[PDB]
Amino acid sequence: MMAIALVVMIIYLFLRNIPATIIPGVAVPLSLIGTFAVMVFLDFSINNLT
Amino acid sequence: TLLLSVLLWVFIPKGFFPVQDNGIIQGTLQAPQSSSFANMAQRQRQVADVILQDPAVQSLTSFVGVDGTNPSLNSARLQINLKPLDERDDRVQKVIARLQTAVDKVPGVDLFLQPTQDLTIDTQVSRTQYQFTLQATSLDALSTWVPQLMEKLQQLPQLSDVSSDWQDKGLVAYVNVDRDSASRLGISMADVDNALYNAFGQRLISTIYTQANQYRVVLEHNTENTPGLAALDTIRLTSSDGGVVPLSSIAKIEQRFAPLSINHLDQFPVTTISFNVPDNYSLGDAVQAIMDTEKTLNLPVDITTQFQGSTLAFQSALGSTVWLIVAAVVAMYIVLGILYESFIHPITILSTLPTAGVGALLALLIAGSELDVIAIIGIILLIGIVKKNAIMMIDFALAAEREQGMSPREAIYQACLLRFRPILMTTLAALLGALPLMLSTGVGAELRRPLGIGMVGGLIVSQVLTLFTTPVIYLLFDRLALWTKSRFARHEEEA
Amino acid sequence: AFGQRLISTIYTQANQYRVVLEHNTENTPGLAALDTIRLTSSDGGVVPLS
Amino acid sequence: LTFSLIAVLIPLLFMGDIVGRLFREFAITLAVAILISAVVSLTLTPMMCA
Amino acid sequence: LMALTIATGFVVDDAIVVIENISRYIEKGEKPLAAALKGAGEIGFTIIS
Amino acid sequence: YPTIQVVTLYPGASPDVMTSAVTAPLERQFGQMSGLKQMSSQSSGGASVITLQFQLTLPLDVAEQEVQAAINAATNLLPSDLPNPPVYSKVNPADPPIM
Amino acid sequence: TLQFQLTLPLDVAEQEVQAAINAATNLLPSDLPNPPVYSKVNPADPPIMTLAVTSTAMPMTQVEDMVETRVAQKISQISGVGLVTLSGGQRPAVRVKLNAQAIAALGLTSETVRTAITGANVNSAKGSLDGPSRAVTLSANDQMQSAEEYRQLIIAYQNGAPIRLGDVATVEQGAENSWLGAWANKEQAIVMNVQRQPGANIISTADSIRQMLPQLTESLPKSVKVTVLSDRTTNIRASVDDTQFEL
Repeated sequence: MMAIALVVMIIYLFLRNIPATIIPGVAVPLSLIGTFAVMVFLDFSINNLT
Repeated sequence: TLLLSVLLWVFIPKGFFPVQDNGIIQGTLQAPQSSSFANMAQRQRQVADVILQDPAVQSLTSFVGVDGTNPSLNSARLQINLKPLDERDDRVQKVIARLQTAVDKVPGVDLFLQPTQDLTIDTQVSRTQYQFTLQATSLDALSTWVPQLMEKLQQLPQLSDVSSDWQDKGLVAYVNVDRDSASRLGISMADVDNALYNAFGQRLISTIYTQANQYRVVLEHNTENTPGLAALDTIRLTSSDGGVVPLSSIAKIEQRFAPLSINHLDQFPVTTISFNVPDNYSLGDAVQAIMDTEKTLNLPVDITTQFQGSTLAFQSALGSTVWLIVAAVVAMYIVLGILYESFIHPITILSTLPTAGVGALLALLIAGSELDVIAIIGIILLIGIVKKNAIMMIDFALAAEREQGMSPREAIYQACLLRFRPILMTTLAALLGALPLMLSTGVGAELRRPLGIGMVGGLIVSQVLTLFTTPVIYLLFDRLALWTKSRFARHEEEA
Repeated sequence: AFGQRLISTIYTQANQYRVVLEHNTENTPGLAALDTIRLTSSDGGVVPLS
Repeated sequence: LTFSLIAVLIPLLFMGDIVGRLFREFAITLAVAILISAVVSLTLTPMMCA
Repeated sequence: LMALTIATGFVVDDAIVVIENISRYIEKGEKPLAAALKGAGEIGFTIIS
Repeated sequence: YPTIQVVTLYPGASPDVMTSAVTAPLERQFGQMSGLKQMSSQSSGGASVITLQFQLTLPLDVAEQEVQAAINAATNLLPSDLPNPPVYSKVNPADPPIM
Repeated sequence: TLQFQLTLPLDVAEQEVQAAINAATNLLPSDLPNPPVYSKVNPADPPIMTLAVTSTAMPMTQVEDMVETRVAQKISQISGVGLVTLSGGQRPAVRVKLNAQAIAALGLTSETVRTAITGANVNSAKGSLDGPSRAVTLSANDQMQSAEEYRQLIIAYQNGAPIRLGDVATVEQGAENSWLGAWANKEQAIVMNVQRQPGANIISTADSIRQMLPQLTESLPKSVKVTVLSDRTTNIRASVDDTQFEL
């Protein structure tokens, strides 16, 4: 969460684009949370290594 | 960069897996050979009174006796626990040091703490830093030659704290029934064995059946009334004449020495030897010291050796590494040639990979971090990011060269000028991504703390070399491509 | 008597040997070896198989 | 870059032994994360930014 | 073993047919790259057939 | 890893008689079974646990079948005063407890 | 010999044969020396390579003991061995020879010597001691290994004269079954056969046992010479290299 928050803040400060600020805070959690969907067919278990 | 890559790869200390502080410590308690249940129990009670006094420890778990885990009657295994992260004040090293110097003061006791780990590969739990096995052919010969390897192998400076799980000073009582004297009263060896077993054998004979459970009936003899080995001759044995015949008239009693445990390897008697290597010597010095000792002792020709653990893991890693690197480099050459449809462009991309290795190895040597296989993976990811930004600049360089047709030097100039901002956003993203691993101070941090420093060193070294070397070396590779085109023309002309 | 019967066991340090019972046939050749076997009796004597 | 990046992980997942098995999960987890991120980048961001 | 021994001819036949088309477009004397491209285009359907 | 632990507790028996009457028969019975790469035994007073580590190619089910077959075939030679028959365990030392 | 339908997997058939052999155990005769064991071997499977061991000046019983203690197990230790069948097993054992006339003269039956021998060697639990100071384990010389102690046992009594096993019967080291044996060409020997493992390379395994062939010969006593008589890797090599040359 702090990695995403810092990324969003630095993008907003650097490129001064509010649209460029809305994209990451939703895309990155969407990709990371939605990542396991393909993992279902693999049937691996989240662990310390994961 | 290439030469220092080889030099540092040889110079950096390596590691197999790292140690972790989850909060439990497993220790083993050792007791003299003549130990019994009362003595071992009272000693456990005294230690439990001593270890619990420490503020960092919160509970004890200890079970002794004959089971599938404990090794002997006098040998006790302890499972110590600690408070979680937010309440105690010191880490695993200092807490275990305080625990070890706390019990040493206690008389008559000795306890071997080894901090337990999470991922275990060895089938046994080690006691000291290293352990190995010695294989022989017979119990008696290896038993009689056990003292030689304690009294002659202990004095090598490279080899310290020599110890083995086998102890051959155990007290055993022997009864010698006379074969000729037994035939006079009509008693056989079977009667003697049955009498001794049902006298002092804790024999289970009868069964109790209940509504739902099943209890057992056990036979035991009293020893309180008559202390000492004088309890053995009070047992009687039946006779054909009908009377009772004492064991004194048909047998004699002797005391001898037998081992408390027999351990076997490959259908031959074996010893497991564990010890500590001095930090001033490496495992190579230790194993060569074992070599000259086993050569000098003039051991029986039926004494061989076998080792396990770090040596096998490191040999397997060495066997796998060269083939892994060769196959990987071939794979990158193939895919990059597919992406660029050229011969020397992938070599231009492949030439920037080793630069990150120098930074990673320099950082890990400076950071004093163990080079576990996780560190090797981190170096691999560093090289991957380096090749990622390298491709980022080269793609636009080639696109500009093919579109504008401008000379290559101004082409790479324009490509670098239009792609510089991507370089710093990527670098900042990598720096913020590696920042948590640098300041990781929580649970499991031993498995992420060195990675941050390694990645940060790899990244800053890689960008410092990239931003100032890539364009001109790419122009030099284009000049070499022109010379190879000259070579193609020649090989088509005079060949 | 003539069964090559395996009756007793021998226990050693690592191996396990067996004890086997057999009768001699060299002294008395032919089927006349069969009637030399004795059998116990309630009266206590030996009674021939004949 | 998506195709070229997997070339690093293409050989790693095929090493055997305990180290190979325990890094197999890491390798394919990274690969699936990269592929899903690529798909999200080429699908969602063009529309949000259009 | 015997499967591979017999399949040697089957494997060589594909090289035979591609060299056949290329030799066809080489003997008459057409432009090299154009002849190879046109031959591959015209007989690519036959080989897959 | 393919590793089978079998336990045989028999009270009162001295370590040497435990080694002679318990470990030797099953050790000879287990040794002839395929897939065995190395074996080690922890024989003490009244206890006999057997450590078998197999090759990486052996599936766990087939190894359980062989250990069951061996423990059944060696039953006659075992001492007749065993309180419980010996039972196998599909437990590797790498597996930790839950709680 | 049981031949099943084509649809039965081998594992399930092994489960049924194990279950049947367990369920029929009670009805089996009670004097069986070994319980019956199943074999997952089809007649189509050929052996990998056969080894035969012979000797010149040392009795065959100790030759067989020596070979199945060190030679057979180390060779079988590596992969590539399905089942080593030591054909013609002259397994070592202890034999007792009964004189009919002598024992019949004294009026004693074979039941008496049977009871004496049964009651002689019994190695059972003897237990241990517990006390306030020291603990010990009880062990007695109730176990005899060689033949002299079996010979010295007293097995009958008759007017004061001690009647032993030696003075009325003969005992000598020999084989467990006199009807098992193997012959190698012109001399006598012991032969063992090595089966195969599915999915295993044969040439490499044969090269491995060839590599440990000399290590055992130096380890074997000087009077023992081991030899090989049959194999199939040579025909496999001939087939593959002939195919290569032809192509």
